[PDB]
Amino acid sequence: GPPGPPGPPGKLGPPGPPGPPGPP
Amino acid sequence: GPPGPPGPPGKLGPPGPPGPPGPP
Amino acid sequence: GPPGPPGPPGKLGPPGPPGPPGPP
Repeated sequence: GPPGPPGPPGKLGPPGPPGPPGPP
Repeated sequence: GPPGPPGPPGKLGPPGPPGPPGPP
Repeated sequence: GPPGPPGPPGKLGPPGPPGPPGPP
């Protein structure tokens, strides 16, 4: 037999880091 | 022959975009 | 056949949290 297909995709990545501080 | 099984899951996705700036 | 390759990478993650307030 041939190689199997690629597996399922990986999980959703983590959330991004917090945004910048707001202005004065 | 039968195809092989699907492979392992992919890598975890990359971290998301940084969040928006805070409030004033 | 052999097991397949690892799957595609996961989706990039959600946006990060909003940033901290600015100074008063």
